[PDB]
Amino acid sequence: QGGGARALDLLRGLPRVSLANLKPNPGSKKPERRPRGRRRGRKCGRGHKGERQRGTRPRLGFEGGQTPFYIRIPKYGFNEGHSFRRQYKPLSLNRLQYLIDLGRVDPSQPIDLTQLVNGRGVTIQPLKRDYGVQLVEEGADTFTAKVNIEVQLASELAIAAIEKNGGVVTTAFYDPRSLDIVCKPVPFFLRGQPIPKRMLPPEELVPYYTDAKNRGYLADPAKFPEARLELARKYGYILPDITKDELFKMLCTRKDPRQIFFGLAPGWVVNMADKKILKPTDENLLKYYTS
Amino acid sequence: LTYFSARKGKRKTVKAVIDRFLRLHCGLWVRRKAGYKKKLWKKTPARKKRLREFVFCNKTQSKLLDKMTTSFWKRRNWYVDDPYQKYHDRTNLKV
Amino acid sequence: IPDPPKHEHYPTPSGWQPPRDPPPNLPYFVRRSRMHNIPVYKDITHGNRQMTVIRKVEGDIWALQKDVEDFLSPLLGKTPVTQVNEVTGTLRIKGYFDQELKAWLLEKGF
Amino acid sequence: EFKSIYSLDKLYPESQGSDTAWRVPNGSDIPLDRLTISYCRSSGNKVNSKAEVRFHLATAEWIAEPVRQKIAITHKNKINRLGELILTSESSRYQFRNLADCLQKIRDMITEASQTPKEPTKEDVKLHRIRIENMNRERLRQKRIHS
Amino acid sequence: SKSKNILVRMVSEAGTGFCFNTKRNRLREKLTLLHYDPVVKQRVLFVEKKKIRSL
RNA sequence: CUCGGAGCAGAACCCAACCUCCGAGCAGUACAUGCUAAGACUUCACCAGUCAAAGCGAACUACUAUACUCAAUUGAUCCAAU
RNA sequence: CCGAGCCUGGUGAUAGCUGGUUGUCCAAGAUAGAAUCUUAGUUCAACUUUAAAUUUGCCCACAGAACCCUCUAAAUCCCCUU
Ligand SMILES: [K+]
Ligand SMILES: [K+]
Ligand SMILES: [K+]
Ligand SMILES: [K+]
Ligand SMILES: [Mg+2]
Ligand SMILES: [Mg+2]
Ligand SMILES: [Mg+2]
Ligand SMILES: [Mg+2]
Ligand SMILES: [Mg+2]
Ligand SMILES: [Mg+2]
Ligand SMILES: [Mg+2]
Ligand SMILES: [Mg+2]
Ligand SMILES: [Mg+2]
Ligand SMILES: [Mg+2]
Repeated sequence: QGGGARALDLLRGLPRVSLANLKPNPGSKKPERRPRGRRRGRKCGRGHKGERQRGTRPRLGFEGGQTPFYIRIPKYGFNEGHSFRRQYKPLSLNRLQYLIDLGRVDPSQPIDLTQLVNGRGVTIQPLKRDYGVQLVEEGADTFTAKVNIEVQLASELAIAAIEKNGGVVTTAFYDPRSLDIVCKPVPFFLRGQPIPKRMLPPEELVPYYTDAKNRGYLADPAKFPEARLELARKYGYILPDITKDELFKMLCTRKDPRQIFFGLAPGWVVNMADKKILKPTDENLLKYYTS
Repeated sequence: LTYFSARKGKRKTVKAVIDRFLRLHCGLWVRRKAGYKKKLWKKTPARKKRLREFVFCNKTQSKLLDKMTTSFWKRRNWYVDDPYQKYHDRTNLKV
Repeated sequence: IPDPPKHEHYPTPSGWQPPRDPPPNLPYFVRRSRMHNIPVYKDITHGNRQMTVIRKVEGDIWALQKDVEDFLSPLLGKTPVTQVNEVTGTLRIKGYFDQELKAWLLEKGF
Repeated sequence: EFKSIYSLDKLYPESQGSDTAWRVPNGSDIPLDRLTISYCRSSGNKVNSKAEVRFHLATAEWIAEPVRQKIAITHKNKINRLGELILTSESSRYQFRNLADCLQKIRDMITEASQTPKEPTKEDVKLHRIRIENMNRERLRQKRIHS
Repeated sequence: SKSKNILVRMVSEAGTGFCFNTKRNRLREKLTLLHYDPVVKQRVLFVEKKKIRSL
């Protein structure tokens, strides 16, 4: 109110702003220190003789000859194989509900890794051995939303909070290559490469995704009901029947395990300049992008 | 230490620190005890008990180990089922 | 950034509440961030100095200092130590009062 | 739509139909509607939250008659003046887990009372001096001279 | 520094694979002790299998 | 040339000399000298070293037993053997 | 100037060693020790400097801190008040 105009009506009487009368904000440019004069000249802060003044100090970690500290400690595999471990950026239910209340993520359509990135909900670093997001249980009590979310990992309590409100949660695997394409599709459509089919999870991760308790995308659909009922009895909530809901057709929607996006089969070449999609007809190519 | 490499022009990491120490995101460094596998037949159970314990390092040590490593080893990681996940953050710490 | 959709009941499950309409007729004004949250942040330097910052302050910023010193003194038992920057329109306070100030600024409808 | 060899229909051909994983089975040990649940902060700063569960024991008809009598003796210290059985739990932050613990205590009460366990379990150390105290309180007891 | 005693390795007879090292006099028969085996959580017989070093 | 006790250094701690004296580089008994864990001392740094309630599990109704006697009675990292 | 020639180059060789290190003004500021092919050096600690946070710091009253033993020492440690 007053302060805004006070700084502009006071500028009307002052001289014109020009390249001469400019200055930096005080406190933003420290004075430079030069080895000149009585105070900073002579020895110039280096001391008297030794290796100190001559600039020949030993390397960092050298303790004068006795076995250094970083060498007399034994070796242990704290970081053995750190570059081959899988990482998952956590997504809390508080964060998800916060993104939904602001319109940055719409619950009317299926929520996947792409929609989260497009809404700045998460930041995936595939080059840093990231394999996706893990749905954590923080904020489960206040969470109130009916969504169809796909997350690479999910805890038993986070699932119950989403299945209590009438939603569906599924766990799917994206390899490092597909994970970079799902997060940033546009930079991939500028490479003129056909959409590749994502690979299956390694041997060690097949049990996780072939199990219904984890809502796996390669699990038997006939075992989900019994598993959905267990959490209801355990955590004391009445399992709702989504078949009656109007959004049921959207909740069931799931992508083929060999699929990357929704409605875009592997093998096609998106042409953004002309807004067209190219499909191969070769009998051999079709069999490669379908198996 | 190599402050400026001859090919990339950037600081290098001392790999003798990575094979012995673990850094928690908070800034703490964890190590083993020197001699937890040497001459256990002449040592007491009490001494052997505190020899196989993972202990912390001090300010002077941790400041050195941070200079001997690059920023890649100070980032926040989200490993799956990490045994040290709860130790990467301090609680009820003042001053 | 999309504008937040209208909701029937406020505050939302996440606790977000839209600004009051019309704006309060006060000497100052604190506008929301581009993400539609209150601009109250926690800052720390030297590992031991805890501060709180109020950004995006328009109008007379010295009246806001008086209102804050009158609202935080009971909680502390003494006048808080603050810093005013007329240039940047920012209020800096010694101590963590993040959640306490966010709610106090919502009652006014900022 | 798109189909691949690894599709669910192909992998599990005996589970066709979209409405195959969302069918609530119709074939119920604890009914929630017959339970009174409360949530309240504990010692609040204490991080954990408290979830109280209470329900009238006698009126409740979803428990076997003999079990109710067997439960009103063992867990008689958890019953109030009105007759309700109270079960608290504050071992977690999330109201979900705290309620799950209370519900599982009920399933454990209905099993102990139905198992009819009469095995000679180990005696507690705190109860060993009361056994001596009671034993020595019986030898001080006397009989009337002329009964 | 005459090596009067030696360090031996006592192996459990329960098949758990648990073993411990003890000190015994050189001029003496192989030991058969009754040590605690943490695997089975009770005392079990042990027997000298092989010598480690000469004390 | 490392380690321990005494004097110098009389009374908390600390204190040197190619100063004055005596010693150590083991042995013996156990075979729960098993596991775990609050709180503390510390040879003036670090490394190393030291004492420990409660608890699990044992033992036990006698053994000043529940961290053996003993002053020092000793050797980091890499590596090798397994 | 042959205990092994000269020239160029690698080469701005290396030097814990000596020497040198360029305007004004103000301010704070003298340091137990350990390890080290280490004592002409270095690293840790200690002292010293700057910024920040917080609450105690210095001086010190009684009471209290060992027998064995030759100087039955000057003193110290601990410590509210002030
Ligand atoms: K000077
Ligand atoms: K000078
Ligand atoms: K000279
Ligand atoms: K030197
Ligand atoms: Mg000089
Ligand atoms: Mg010198
Ligand atoms: Mg900051
Ligand atoms: Mg010390
Ligand atoms: Mg004990
Ligand atoms: Mg030179
Ligand atoms: Mg001065
Ligand atoms: Mg040497
Ligand atoms: Mg020196
Ligand atoms: Mg005092």
